[PDB]
Amino acid sequence: VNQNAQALNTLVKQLSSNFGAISSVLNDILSRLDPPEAEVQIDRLITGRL
Amino acid sequence: YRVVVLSFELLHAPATVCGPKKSTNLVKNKCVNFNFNGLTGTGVLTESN
Amino acid sequence: NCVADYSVLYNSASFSTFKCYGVSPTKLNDLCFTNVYADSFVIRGDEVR
Repeated sequence: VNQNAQALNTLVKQLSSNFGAISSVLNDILSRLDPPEAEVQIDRLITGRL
Repeated sequence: YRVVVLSFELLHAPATVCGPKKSTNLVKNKCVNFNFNGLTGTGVLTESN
Repeated sequence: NCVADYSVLYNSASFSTFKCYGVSPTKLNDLCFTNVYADSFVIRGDEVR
């Protein structure tokens, strides 16, 4: 049970990582940037999260 | 050449300078797109203790 | 502690350079900062870059 809970908790915590992007919050990037560079930031986040 | 550099601070602090938007009403307990002090999001809202 | 109407500046076309970093020029009317440091001076053109 502890191993499964630790794996799930680590997976959740990984969403707060930047992975090189300006912000770990996808909505913040969408609100701050126009698509031409928001897409680069989202690509970094997508790579990290995948 | 006259130059103005406008540095904007986005921190987890109250927004003392905001845009020319229009605050709307409150819809509680219903799935809604929300914008609280610049924090944009999508979700449902409840009264909290 | 003020309302920031940015369309007056970006749609005036009276400026030669209007580059932004971390924030698109068509979305500052939709953003909101806590501290805006307006930096005003004069500089040569070849040094504007």
